[PDB]
Amino acid sequence: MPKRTDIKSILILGAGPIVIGQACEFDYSGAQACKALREEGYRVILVNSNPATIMTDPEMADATYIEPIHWEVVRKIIEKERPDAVLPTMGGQTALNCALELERQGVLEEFGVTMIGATADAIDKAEDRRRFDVAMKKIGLETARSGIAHTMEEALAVAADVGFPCIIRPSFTMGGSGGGIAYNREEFEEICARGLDLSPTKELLIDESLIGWKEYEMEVVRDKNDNCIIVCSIENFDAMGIHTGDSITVAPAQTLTDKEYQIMRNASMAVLREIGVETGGSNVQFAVNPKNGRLIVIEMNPRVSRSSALASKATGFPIAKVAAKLAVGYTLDELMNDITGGRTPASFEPSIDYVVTKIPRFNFEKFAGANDRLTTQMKSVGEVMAIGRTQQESLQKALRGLEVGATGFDPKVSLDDPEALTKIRRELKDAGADRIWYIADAFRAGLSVDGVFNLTNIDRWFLVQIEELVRLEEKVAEVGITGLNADFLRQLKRKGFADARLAKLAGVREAEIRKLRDQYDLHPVYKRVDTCAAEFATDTAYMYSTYEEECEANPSTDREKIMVLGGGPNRIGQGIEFDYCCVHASLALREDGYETIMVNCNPETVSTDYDTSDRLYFEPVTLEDVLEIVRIEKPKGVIVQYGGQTPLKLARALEAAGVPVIGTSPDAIDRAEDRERFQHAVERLKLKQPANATVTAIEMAVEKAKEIGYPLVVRPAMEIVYDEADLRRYFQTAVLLDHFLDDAVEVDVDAICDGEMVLIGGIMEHIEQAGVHSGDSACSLPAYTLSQEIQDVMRQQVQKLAFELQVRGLMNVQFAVKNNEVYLIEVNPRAARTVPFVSKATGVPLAKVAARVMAGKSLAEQGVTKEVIPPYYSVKEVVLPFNKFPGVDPLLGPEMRSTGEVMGVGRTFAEAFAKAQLGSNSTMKKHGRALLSVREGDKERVVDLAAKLLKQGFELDATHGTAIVLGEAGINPRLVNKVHEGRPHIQDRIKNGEYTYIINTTSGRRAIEDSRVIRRSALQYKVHYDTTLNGGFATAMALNADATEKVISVQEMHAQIK
Amino acid sequence: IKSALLVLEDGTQFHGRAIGATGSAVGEVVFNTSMTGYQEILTDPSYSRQIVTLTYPHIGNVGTNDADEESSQVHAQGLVIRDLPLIASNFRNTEDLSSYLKRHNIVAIADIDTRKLTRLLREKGAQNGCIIAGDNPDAALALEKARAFPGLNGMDLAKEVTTAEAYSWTQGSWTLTGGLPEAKKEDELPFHVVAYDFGAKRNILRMLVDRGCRLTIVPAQTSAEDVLKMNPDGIFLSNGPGDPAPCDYAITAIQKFLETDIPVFGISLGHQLLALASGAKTVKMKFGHHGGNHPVKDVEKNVVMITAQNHGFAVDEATLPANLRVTHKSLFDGTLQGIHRTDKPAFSFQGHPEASPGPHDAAPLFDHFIELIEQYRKT
Ligand SMILES: Nc1ncnc2c1ncn2[C@@H]1O[C@H](COP(=O)(O)OP(=O)(O)O)[C@@H](O)[C@H]1O
Ligand SMILES: Nc1ncnc2c1ncn2[C@@H]1O[C@H](COP(=O)(O)OP(=O)(O)O)[C@@H](O)[C@H]1O
Ligand SMILES: CC[N+](CC)(CC)CC
Ligand SMILES: NCCC[C@H](N)C(=O)O
Ligand SMILES: [Cl-]
Ligand SMILES: [Cl-]
Ligand SMILES: [Cl-]
Ligand SMILES: [Cl-]
Ligand SMILES: [K+]
Ligand SMILES: [K+]
Ligand SMILES: [K+]
Ligand SMILES: [K+]
Ligand SMILES: [K+]
Ligand SMILES: [K+]
Ligand SMILES: [K+]
Ligand SMILES: [K+]
Ligand SMILES: [Mn+2]
Ligand SMILES: [Mn+2]
Ligand SMILES: [Mn+2]
Repeated sequence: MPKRTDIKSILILGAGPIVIGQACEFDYSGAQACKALREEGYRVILVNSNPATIMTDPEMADATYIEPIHWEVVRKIIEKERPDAVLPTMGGQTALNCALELERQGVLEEFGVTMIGATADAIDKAEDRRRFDVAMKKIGLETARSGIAHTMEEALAVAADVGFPCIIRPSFTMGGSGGGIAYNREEFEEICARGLDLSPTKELLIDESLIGWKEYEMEVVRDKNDNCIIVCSIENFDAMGIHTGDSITVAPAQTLTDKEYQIMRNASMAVLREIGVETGGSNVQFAVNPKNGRLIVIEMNPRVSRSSALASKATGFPIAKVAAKLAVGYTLDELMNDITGGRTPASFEPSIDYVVTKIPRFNFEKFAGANDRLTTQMKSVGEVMAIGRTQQESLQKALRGLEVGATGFDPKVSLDDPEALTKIRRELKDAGADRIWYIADAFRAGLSVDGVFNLTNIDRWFLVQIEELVRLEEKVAEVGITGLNADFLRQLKRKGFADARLAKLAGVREAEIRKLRDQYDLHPVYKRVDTCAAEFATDTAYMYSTYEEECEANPSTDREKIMVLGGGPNRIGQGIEFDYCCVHASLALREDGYETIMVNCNPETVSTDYDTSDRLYFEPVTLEDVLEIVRIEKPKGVIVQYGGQTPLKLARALEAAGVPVIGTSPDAIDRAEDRERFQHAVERLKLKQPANATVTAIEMAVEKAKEIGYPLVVRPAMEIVYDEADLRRYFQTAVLLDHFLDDAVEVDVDAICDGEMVLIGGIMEHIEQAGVHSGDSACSLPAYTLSQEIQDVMRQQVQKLAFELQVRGLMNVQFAVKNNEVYLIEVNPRAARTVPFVSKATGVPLAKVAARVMAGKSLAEQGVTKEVIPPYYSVKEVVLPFNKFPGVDPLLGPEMRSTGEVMGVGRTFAEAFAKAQLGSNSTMKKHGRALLSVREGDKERVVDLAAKLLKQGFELDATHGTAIVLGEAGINPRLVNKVHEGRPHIQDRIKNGEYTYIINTTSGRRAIEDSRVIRRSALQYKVHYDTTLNGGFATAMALNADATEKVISVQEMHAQIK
Repeated sequence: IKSALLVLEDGTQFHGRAIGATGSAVGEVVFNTSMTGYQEILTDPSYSRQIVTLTYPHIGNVGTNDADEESSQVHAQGLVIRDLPLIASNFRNTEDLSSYLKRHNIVAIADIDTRKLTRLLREKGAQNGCIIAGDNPDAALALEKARAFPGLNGMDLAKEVTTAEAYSWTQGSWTLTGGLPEAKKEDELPFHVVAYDFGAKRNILRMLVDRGCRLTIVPAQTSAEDVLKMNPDGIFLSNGPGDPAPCDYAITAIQKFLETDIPVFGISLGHQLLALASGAKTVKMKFGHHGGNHPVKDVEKNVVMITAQNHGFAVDEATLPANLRVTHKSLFDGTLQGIHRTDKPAFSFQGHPEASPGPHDAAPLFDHFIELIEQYRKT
């Protein structure tokens, strides 16, 4: 059967703000679905609180709702758009959970909404761990010995049975959320408490250990005719015990005989059949004992996933698109295979002629007190992917594409370190993020493949390859540049060695190796992705580099080309925002008639979807890889301002190599990026900036400091020193020096300069004061407290800066307003993370406009010359990953730690903030008891916040000093003991659920370290808390609004724009 | 440095490394898309006189083992891969690939641009070639041998791989837990099937046995007469190498069996022989079908099955006599995959229901056979 006709309109549940374990893969999927269903003629309605997604672009769907993803809110959308059906398998766990809640709530029944893709029962079958387990035994599939628990007591008993260490896995969670490995009782209780609370169904599955077994995944697609295919198989590099998401993985599987692979392939199909996924894809995970091939089923995810994205990129088979279609009645045999020119059907199993490698990206450096060992709970914040003709080539390209500074197997320990083997050993035996490099160190240190195996459980098949690469490195080091003949170099290149890695080994510059390649005429060739191992031709240009004979690039001589450089893997601070920009640059220029070439290696993104551009090079974004592309494409221009820091840093070297960089110059970029260069410009501009000073020595610092005045913003990390004694203190632990603008409003300004004029894209006033990173601050567009007069001043300074710095395309300027004076914090001469939010809030596609400007079309020529001020408020709020690393003090500061964000649209500020707060998953309540514990400097404004809470119906508790201050003003909160004061104290009160809200502000290293328990408990016990007075006020205002009262679509919002 | 070189009829040269026996190899060059299963491939008699190229770069990851052999020897004329792994890593491995090739005296080459090779074959069709592995591979020589190759068109290879004398087979399928099971006692098998050995894969036998068949394997040229005398519950037409067309003996015998009511079932080659024997026409494909991901639609039921294919020739669908009904077609190219006699209990399938290697999707083809048999015995 073909498409469904008893369905016209479809609601798609988006995933929400990016968080660890639930990332960009969902925008890629959501967008695929939107696209697919749209092409089929369905009316598409979708909801996604995350503004930095292509799927929320108004032109991608019929009714776009950027609203909090809460069933009450979604009901309003339903009741409001009356969709015939709902597709809940394209939005991660958030979508599955929402779907089931809407279901639970009768909401679906209420409005006659048919669930497509997967049924509620199907979902539950796979999501309820108990149900899943029963299902496997029923199909004769083996599962680990285990037990279900709904309380601690139950938990403990299962443990008593399975023993330690044991695996804890909550029902209705993913990415390992709420789970872990308990090696002891202590760890056991903690993890258990954590998951029971997190589990949407207050249920856990506790299993015996299979740690060290091989880990495998299979991506399956099934149609209503019962047609079923394996789209891809994945073999994990890291063994069972380390979440797939935090593991190095490869495609296709490598160490299974055909016989074992069929058994697994058969099991995978059986599982979908038993679970009930009839129209869609699913991921099925397994454990295999390398010693005997014994197969164990671990889980199944009834939806698209992070693996399905990897899998789609790996094979060229667009899983989510296909799935959306299947959800509407189509069958596989009916759809055509995209990449094969539609020549073949979608009913086939891909075969690939290369090896795909994925490597997770971590950010442990941003979470000091965190446990940095890899486990079953994901901790990674992104991932890179690489394609190579061989595993070695594949692995190495991925290493250089990771954006961690590696050039491949850079050494971590010194050969002369007497303790080296001992350090290596620990790293191996207890994996952390750097395990991979340590594996190579182990080989340099004298450990054997068997020795490494024993500690890591990583299959020898991979280990021997790494070892062989080390040995190759030793030869390079030995023969030096002199030994780098053509044959040898070719050989090294074929194995994935980067010119940079070889340069370090031969003690020369990277450019020297490159040059040598040029001399030898040693350049890579390009192969295309085709889903079929070259069995059929392709009309698509999805390519990867390798060192081989035949090149499949066949670049055009026809079109003028524009290259867009991506940001590689996502990391904190370098999210999807930058990719949204790359995507818009591509869509716009292509629409404009240019031939668009994308350079990126993030498997989770829309930028790496072949549909997004004319040509896609799935390569590491490095000087070496880019120059090779350029070398053969010879583009008209290259865009380096859209991908974040990654391409930004290659700017100079690219130009230096004669690359045609468009938009703001590499020099210009540096003028803004170099503090000094920047200080002059400001100076020349007669602009205000905090007093500063580079201090070399300690004492030079204590004196300079006196000059600057306290407090101080010590940027070498980031810290705020309050006093002389603090200075030395820091120094002890520990250089630019800057007066910290205390009690200031932080403001961000996005703008475009075409050399003729400057367009203000948006003035966003932060809720949190200067001192809390902008990436972690909630913000409002338009400003909610800044005078027009002062904004006008900021507008003029932006212009002054724009023209002086020679900006051409996007720029972002950051200020601090203190005492009616504008101060400059910084200029980011490129696309900033606020660009999507502003575009959404204002209806103007800034990245599309700035990209045209960069390409040559003025703002005047485009008809985009006036700043837009929406008739409603747009509030952006963020989501922080502290819940993933409970050992970290969950407080805000000068360094960014957030992973994502949501947007709230309201008639008023209070209304927008409320929707933003809710969208961010705040557990804020409208009643209860609030705990106030503020710093000296806040003691004064607290009174008012306290009055506000009072008028709302809250009761109040407070600590000593704060109570003292309230009493004096006429407010008598109930006194609470500080942990050291006695009992009960706040921790007890928090642990015992007494509060529904906490406001705790602090100041000073010592005071912070001391108050750490408040924040930590608050987060643990799920109590809403603010760590800024400014945030408290805002929260207070929203108390007056109702986020579920009214909803608006993006199209409506943009229509209201006059 | 142990050089190896492969040269195609067209002059195209691939310089790589020797991973098997020293010497030369001439044959039809084919490409195979199977990501797993290289041993079963190599041991497939249907590969006789063909140089096999695997599209999946790493070949040998799991080593080799005796249960993964589809016949008594290595049938491939030669092997062309992109990369031979440093080690074999599988609990089932008994010997690394290279060692295995050396032992079977197979000329093999590694380290060549297999994708280039594959694209050439696809675009320009199958080509004959020569691989020379030794000290100074002479390219002009290779080119010579390749060119001098006769070709597989009109070449009957079935006669060359067929068993000398008849024999009995009563062994079933391997299991993870039990491995290759002990052969069954004749009394244990309900039916008796007589099987024409046109270069039959062991798994066909194994799987028929699994279904209650006691078998008697016969040379390709065995006479119908001699066959009818055995009182077979069914007749099975095996898979095999070369052109099916030049096999007059078989076609003749097959025709003899069709005048009867005995159930007949052929696989791949046996499928074409049946088709011919029924008056159909066979062709040699541009490059053929070799891989384990090939979509095949059962037109009666309208379902798709992922299959294992190994064929260089096909049965023309436009020439089908009215007594032959079309039961399956390839989804990749619409080519003919199955046929059933409208008047006789005879049918066949172009792919490999026995996989080995490959998806088990088509296994049920056998079932129909059984059914036919059971019902032939009811009489
Ligand atoms: N019995 C077990 N022993 C050891 N590790 C396990 C076991 N079960 C699961 N794991 C590990 O935990 C990870 C997460 O479990 P999974 O069931 O996939 O949870 P989630 O749905 O959160 O991804 C697996 O990828 C695997 O590495
Ligand atoms: N002089 C200062 N006074 C107050 N806050 C400041 C000052 N300098 C920096 N900050 C704070 O630190 C954050 C990060 O500083 P910034 O120079 O923008 O670094 P980054 O390159 O990480 O964006 C700002 O967003 C702001 O809250
Ligand atoms: C991972 C996404 N959440 C659960 C589905 C946790 C933040 C959204 C509430
Ligand atoms: N916009 C940052 C998140 C706010 C968090 N509740 C805090 O106040 O620490
Ligand atoms: Cl979750
Ligand atoms: Cl076991
Ligand atoms: Cl932690
Ligand atoms: Cl080659
Ligand atoms: K309906
Ligand atoms: K699950
Ligand atoms: K079990
Ligand atoms: K793993
Ligand atoms: K997974
Ligand atoms: K701020
Ligand atoms: K910056
Ligand atoms: K070569
Ligand atoms: Mn899961
Ligand atoms: Mn999982
Ligand atoms: Mn900044």
